[PDB]
Amino acid sequence: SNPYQRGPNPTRSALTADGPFSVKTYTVSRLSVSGFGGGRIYYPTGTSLTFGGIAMSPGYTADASSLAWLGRRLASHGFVVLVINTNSRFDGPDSRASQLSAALNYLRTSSPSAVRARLDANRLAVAGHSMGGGGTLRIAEQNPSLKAAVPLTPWHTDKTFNTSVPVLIVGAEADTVAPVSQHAIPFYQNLPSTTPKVYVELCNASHIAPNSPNAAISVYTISWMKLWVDNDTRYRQFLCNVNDPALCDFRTNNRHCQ
Repeated sequence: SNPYQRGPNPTRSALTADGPFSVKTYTVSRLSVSGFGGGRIYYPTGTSLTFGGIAMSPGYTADASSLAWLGRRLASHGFVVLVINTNSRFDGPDSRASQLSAALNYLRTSSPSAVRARLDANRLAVAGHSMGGGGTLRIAEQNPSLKAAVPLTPWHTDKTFNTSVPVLIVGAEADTVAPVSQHAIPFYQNLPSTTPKVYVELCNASHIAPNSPNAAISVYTISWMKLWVDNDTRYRQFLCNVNDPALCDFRTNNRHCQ
């Protein structure tokens, strides 16, 4: 009865490793696209189902390769994921928002046949690291049809995003690049009270925590994407009355548990 539901009934343990789908990859050359610097698509194979799309942005100086682990992790749980490179490694967060937008358009329209075969273009979300997380907040505001947004250790000079798109922000307690009280926390607090939102802060973690496999980032990112991209209420268990020793801050307006 949920036509977007994929994969077995989840356990926390299952969400800390690659999921039940085999993953194929497709390198998107910078030359082959406009509006962004290419990147890589991670998509399920050996399946006759379709999945929602996620576009993901790395941060300042970084490229898509840094977040490959999370591209594979999300795709393996049943998503078409395009991790972008930026036109310039120095692009700021509002530029990254424009480039995520171009990437979603390409994903739905000009990606390979095999990729569009596995894509439900009606169900799209965004995530990103650092300035890529600032661009995640900005594109959410610009594209209300997006199902979810997951800024990871986000950085932006703008602290207020007027988005209706459900947002889960991951902060890192020992982040010195985008300190939580000046970035992650105000982003969360300044989002509309009517918008479903969650803030989680990683204990014993720094700005670079999203650049390598991280059990907590995997659990909360997969769970938020599942709940909102797939309407998969089985993932509420990870998001509702949580007691996670990996988390040092948990905040919600409780619009996601019912």
